[PDB]
Amino acid sequence: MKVRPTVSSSRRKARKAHFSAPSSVRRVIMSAPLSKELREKYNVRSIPIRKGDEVQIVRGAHKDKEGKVTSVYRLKYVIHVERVTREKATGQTVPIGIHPSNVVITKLHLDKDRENILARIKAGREQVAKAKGK
Amino acid sequence: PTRFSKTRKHRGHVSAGKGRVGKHRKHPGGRGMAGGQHHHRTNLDKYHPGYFGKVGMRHFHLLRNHYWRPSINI
Amino acid sequence: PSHKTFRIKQKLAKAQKQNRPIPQWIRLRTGNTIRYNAKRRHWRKTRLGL
Amino acid sequence: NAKQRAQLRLFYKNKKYLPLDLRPKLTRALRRRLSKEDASRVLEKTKKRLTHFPQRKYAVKA
Amino acid sequence: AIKHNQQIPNNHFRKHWQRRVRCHFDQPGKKVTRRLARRAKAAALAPRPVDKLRPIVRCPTVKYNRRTRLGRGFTLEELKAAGIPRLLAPTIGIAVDHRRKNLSEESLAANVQRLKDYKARLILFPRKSNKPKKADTPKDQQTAETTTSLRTSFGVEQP
Amino acid sequence: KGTSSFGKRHNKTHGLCRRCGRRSLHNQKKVCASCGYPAAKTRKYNWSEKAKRRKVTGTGRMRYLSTVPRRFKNGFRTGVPKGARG
RNA sequence: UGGGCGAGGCUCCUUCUGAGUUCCCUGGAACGGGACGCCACAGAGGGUGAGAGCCCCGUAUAGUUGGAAGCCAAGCCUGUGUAAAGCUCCUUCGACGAGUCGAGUAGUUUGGGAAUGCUGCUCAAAAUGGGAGGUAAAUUUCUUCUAAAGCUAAAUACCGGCCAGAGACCGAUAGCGCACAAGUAGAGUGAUCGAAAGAUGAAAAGCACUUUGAAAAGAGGGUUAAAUAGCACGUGAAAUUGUU
RNA sequence: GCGUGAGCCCGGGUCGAACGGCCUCUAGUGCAGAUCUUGGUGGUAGUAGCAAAUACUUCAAUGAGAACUUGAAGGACCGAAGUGGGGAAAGGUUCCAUGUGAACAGCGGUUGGACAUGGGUUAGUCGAUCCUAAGCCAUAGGGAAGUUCCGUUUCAAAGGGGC
RNA sequence: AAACUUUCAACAACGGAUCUCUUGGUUCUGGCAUCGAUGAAGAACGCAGCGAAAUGCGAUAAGUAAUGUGAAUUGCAGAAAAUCAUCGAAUCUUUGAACGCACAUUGCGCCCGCCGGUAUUCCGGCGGGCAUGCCUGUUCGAGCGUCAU
Ligand SMILES: [Mg+2]
Ligand SMILES: [Mg+2]
Ligand SMILES: [Mg+2]
Ligand SMILES: [Mg+2]
Ligand SMILES: [Mg+2]
Ligand SMILES: [Mg+2]
Ligand SMILES: [Mg+2]
Ligand SMILES: [Mg+2]
Ligand SMILES: [Mg+2]
Ligand SMILES: [Mg+2]
Ligand SMILES: [Mg+2]
Ligand SMILES: [Mg+2]
Ligand SMILES: [Mg+2]
Ligand SMILES: [Mg+2]
Ligand SMILES: [Mg+2]
Ligand SMILES: [Mg+2]
Ligand SMILES: [Mg+2]
Ligand SMILES: [Mg+2]
Ligand SMILES: [Mg+2]
Ligand SMILES: [Mg+2]
Ligand SMILES: [Mg+2]
Ligand SMILES: [Mg+2]
Ligand SMILES: [Mg+2]
Ligand SMILES: [Mg+2]
Ligand SMILES: [Mg+2]
Ligand SMILES: [Mg+2]
Ligand SMILES: [Mg+2]
Ligand SMILES: [Mg+2]
Ligand SMILES: [Mg+2]
Ligand SMILES: [Mg+2]
Ligand SMILES: [Mg+2]
Ligand SMILES: [Mg+2]
Ligand SMILES: [Mg+2]
Ligand SMILES: [Mg+2]
Ligand SMILES: [Mg+2]
Ligand SMILES: [Mg+2]
Ligand SMILES: [Mg+2]
Ligand SMILES: [Mg+2]
Ligand SMILES: [Mg+2]
Ligand SMILES: [Mg+2]
Ligand SMILES: [Mg+2]
Ligand SMILES: [Mg+2]
Ligand SMILES: [Mg+2]
Ligand SMILES: [Mg+2]
Ligand SMILES: [Mg+2]
Ligand SMILES: [Mg+2]
Ligand SMILES: [Mg+2]
Ligand SMILES: [Mg+2]
Ligand SMILES: [Mg+2]
Ligand SMILES: [Mg+2]
Ligand SMILES: [Mg+2]
Ligand SMILES: [Mg+2]
Ligand SMILES: [Mg+2]
Ligand SMILES: [Mg+2]
Ligand SMILES: [Mg+2]
Ligand SMILES: [Mg+2]
Ligand SMILES: [Mg+2]
Ligand SMILES: [Mg+2]
Ligand SMILES: [Mg+2]
Ligand SMILES: [Mg+2]
Ligand SMILES: [Mg+2]
Ligand SMILES: [Mg+2]
Ligand SMILES: [Mg+2]
Ligand SMILES: [Mg+2]
Ligand SMILES: [Mg+2]
Ligand SMILES: [Mg+2]
Ligand SMILES: [Mg+2]
Ligand SMILES: [Mg+2]
Ligand SMILES: [Mg+2]
Ligand SMILES: [Mg+2]
Ligand SMILES: [Mg+2]
Ligand SMILES: [Mg+2]
Ligand SMILES: [Mg+2]
Ligand SMILES: [Mg+2]
Ligand SMILES: [Mg+2]
Ligand SMILES: [Mg+2]
Ligand SMILES: [Mg+2]
Ligand SMILES: [Mg+2]
Repeated sequence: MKVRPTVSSSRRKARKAHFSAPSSVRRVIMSAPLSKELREKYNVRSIPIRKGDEVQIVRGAHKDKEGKVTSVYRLKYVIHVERVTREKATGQTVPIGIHPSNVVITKLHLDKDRENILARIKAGREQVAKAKGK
Repeated sequence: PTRFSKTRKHRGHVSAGKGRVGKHRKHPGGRGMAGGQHHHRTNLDKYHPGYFGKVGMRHFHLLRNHYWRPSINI
Repeated sequence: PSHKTFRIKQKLAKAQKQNRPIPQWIRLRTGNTIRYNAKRRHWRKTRLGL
Repeated sequence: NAKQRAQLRLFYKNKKYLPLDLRPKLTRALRRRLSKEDASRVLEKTKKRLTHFPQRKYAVKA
Repeated sequence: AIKHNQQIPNNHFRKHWQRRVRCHFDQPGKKVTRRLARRAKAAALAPRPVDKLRPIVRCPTVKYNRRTRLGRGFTLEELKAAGIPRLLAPTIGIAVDHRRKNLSEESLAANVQRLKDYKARLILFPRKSNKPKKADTPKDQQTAETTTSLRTSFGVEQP
Repeated sequence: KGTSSFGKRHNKTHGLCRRCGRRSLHNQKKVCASCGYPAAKTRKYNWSEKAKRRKVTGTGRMRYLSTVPRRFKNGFRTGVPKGARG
């Protein structure tokens, strides 16, 4: 249950914020879990998804399909996975939009920025665990 | 509560208990105490004898605290 | 008339430039709801007030 | 423009009057209200009794 | 139009009363705001009580003649008899009323005794800690159980 | 009167106002029927709440007034973030 | 009696946050059902292909990473009585607001009644004087203040402005006129007047191709869980109409 | 199927995401009327009608389709106070070229002032601009609680020529 | 007997009710005090690779600087972030209380300075200025209003 006066449990406000969030907020909204191996390696549970990540689909009709994230369409709150596609009437191939929360990240695109992120998350989680274990 | 009122029982009955001949018009007889010395004189004389007129003298700027003396019996 | 002021000529220019159908690629955008130009004006239908 | 304005601010440093575009734009009312020192000025009569009888720090035991 | 045995109606709603209706849906919120303001001002007056010392006063009329209550402030005569300087009284939590007079020795003596008890219970911190003066509490009796509500600790004992 | 008289309608009582832009500037009186130009004060009446709200503040761009709340929130500060190029 | 520090605390910005996507069935898709687990100072809310605490954002808690320095502040360090300031007593003195008060009259206003305030005109003061003391007047007392100059937080009004949180409210003829390129389209010379109008599907996957037709389209065929969901799109009543 | 009844329940079809029973609480709670409001739809009814301005015809081309497109020929009208050639007000792109499904042109339409895509307005000499008219608005002043009214040379210290 | 009319039923039409939904209203509560001659509110006209409108912006024009985040935007094209957040530096057309005089005119002037045309005088280009009421001060003045030599 919410307590803080700054937090609001209004369904209307929550939906408005979600569906009119700017691109930077949509980045955080479109987070995906890490695989078990990456989670053990980095002590990080979830991260915002990025183009060039390798993911495995764990929900929907395309379960168990793996591939590289080729586009993160924030405007449509979906991602595009390599070879996870569909055919139009003309036979032309179009990507299928997958929500990032329906996939798991099996391999991460890592550059100092993507990593300062992981170090911050790991340090925060470790500190919180230590403080709770005091 | 509205569900206990007689208007709910009057639904389906034209004139809502106000009659067909007399029709619940706006203000027959006048507003408030109109016609006290006239068409309403019969009521104002049967009840409230002494409604009209002056009796007694005036006290400008009466301060009620001057007359404070509550009484108790033995 | 042939005699025009610059202000009147400029406003006629603006009306002429606004008198057009909507671009076709607009209707292909995600979340689009514009079907047609709803503010279209014709010289025989609606008189512009100068 | 930024370089020119920085140079102009350096030039007009420690000068009594500087151009309006270089003057700070807070608000009309903010620019018109009394300065801090003028608003805090007090009479000598007030200052004497403020010196000799200020609000004290005190406690009252139960 | 009266129709039966009714009390004669005199409801003053012949103006546009709906234009000036004052509801009070903000009563609990206003109470919360008042409590917050009280807490803030008590914190600001950190060791001091949140109010000023008031004198005992007899209500004016022949009604309420029998009851006493709190007044506005102590008179100059009361302060002089208690030995508290006029300019020093309002700076140590004592309310001063320059326009009230002591027409009776009873009220004068009661208020003087009240002031003397307050002065006996007063703890006066020095203006500068490193050089206390002779009129300040000398740092040893400066620790005691204090009161922050003079309206309760110095109320009307028997109105 | 009627149809035949409507054919003589080829003049203009009102032209475009420079202040409000409406075609309400009386060409002979040279006074705007909407905004009251050229009077200094904008014409506004309390018996037309609709007319008041059609041109009250907020119905236009608010080129300058929309930036005031942010400057107030930050305290009408000046200068640059400690550590800024330039 | 002047100056300067000031631990420490409260602020502010910023980093960070627990737990299943385990097995079986239905389904296009589990977020449904069944089984077995976990977290909970978090089972508020929202999204995700159907009712998700553990898929994601957030949610609880005081903390913490780094930073700016806004406030308060225990206590310290240090000037100094020429000057200035308070108190205790006192013979004496003791300035105090003028076309103002007040009076008459007129108008208005008030609960204010032989006149409550205000204003116009006329008269026009005094020095224990003056005002008031809710019945007009003369006389004699008493009580209470001290007008005709001025400043001043708070408790009070207000949802107009900017933010925020809510509801036994309304649910597209309702709720603001406006859930939409709405004070818009449009009307009027003008002041002004002023609408209608939300919903395919999880995803356009928005029907390739063949055939008939001048074309619009039709018939096959295709997509979809579904096309009698085909942009005249959720459901699809009645009035009214066609065929059987 | 139940109930005297308002109604309640079930079977079948359609459909696609929420909903109901019981006891209390609550109300913007029950429609045939109000020349009721908004919206939709009928009979009338393929009906009234589409009849002022003298009028059309032949061949050919185009086209799916031609009385009202075009070419040629014929027959006619307006008959210089024109159905002619140019302007003022007013309109604003209707002007020109190309193309054209639907809608509009109360019949049709291959045509169009329609729709779509592109073009088009060249000034020392023509106008505005300059002048003053009826008149309007300032100023100095004077009214008005004031929005503002009078005032236009008036009870004003109101300017331009040279070395 | 058909047709026609009517009644009943199935299917198909017409129409948009019903159900369910809701980035919207409405009402209450809490916090805050910040427009403008340093040119506001409002109006006009423009600005995108492909836009008419809405939104945003002002010839630095669907925006520039700066800070933070950290890889998009997306209808197509393109390229090597962003239609991102924040926002303290700037730009900010014609107007508008609107200010050289006007304005139903993109009208007509004057002053200073620079650059050209033979140029203090005319023409052209560029930049900066020229409203009113009032206050303080400055300077130049008027008056037998008045004072001494
Ligand atoms: Mg009956
Ligand atoms: Mg009746
Ligand atoms: Mg009768
Ligand atoms: Mg009756
Ligand atoms: Mg009324
Ligand atoms: Mg005429
Ligand atoms: Mg003017
Ligand atoms: Mg506008
Ligand atoms: Mg979490
Ligand atoms: Mg299955
Ligand atoms: Mg859901
Ligand atoms: Mg399950
Ligand atoms: Mg959930
Ligand atoms: Mg006085
Ligand atoms: Mg008087
Ligand atoms: Mg009097
Ligand atoms: Mg009088
Ligand atoms: Mg009178
Ligand atoms: Mg009056
Ligand atoms: Mg009176
Ligand atoms: Mg008396
Ligand atoms: Mg007294
Ligand atoms: Mg005064
Ligand atoms: Mg006073
Ligand atoms: Mg005052
Ligand atoms: Mg509505
Ligand atoms: Mg509707
Ligand atoms: Mg409406
Ligand atoms: Mg119009
Ligand atoms: Mg619909
Ligand atoms: Mg099928
Ligand atoms: Mg169906
Ligand atoms: Mg369907
Ligand atoms: Mg349907
Ligand atoms: Mg039917
Ligand atoms: Mg559904
Ligand atoms: Mg009702
Ligand atoms: Mg009905
Ligand atoms: Mg009835
Ligand atoms: Mg109707
Ligand atoms: Mg009809
Ligand atoms: Mg016929
Ligand atoms: Mg006829
Ligand atoms: Mg005929
Ligand atoms: Mg004919
Ligand atoms: Mg042919
Ligand atoms: Mg013909
Ligand atoms: Mg003839
Ligand atoms: Mg002839
Ligand atoms: Mg002639
Ligand atoms: Mg011609
Ligand atoms: Mg002609
Ligand atoms: Mg004309
Ligand atoms: Mg043509
Ligand atoms: Mg053609
Ligand atoms: Mg036709
Ligand atoms: Mg046709
Ligand atoms: Mg055609
Ligand atoms: Mg053809
Ligand atoms: Mg056209
Ligand atoms: Mg000429
Ligand atoms: Mg000219
Ligand atoms: Mg002239
Ligand atoms: Mg005038
Ligand atoms: Mg004057
Ligand atoms: Mg029957
Ligand atoms: Mg239909
Ligand atoms: Mg509904
Ligand atoms: Mg500007
Ligand atoms: Mg100027
Ligand atoms: Mg100026
Ligand atoms: Mg002219
Ligand atoms: Mg010249
Ligand atoms: Mg030269
Ligand atoms: Mg020049
Ligand atoms: Mg210039
Ligand atoms: Mg000077
Ligand atoms: Mg002189």
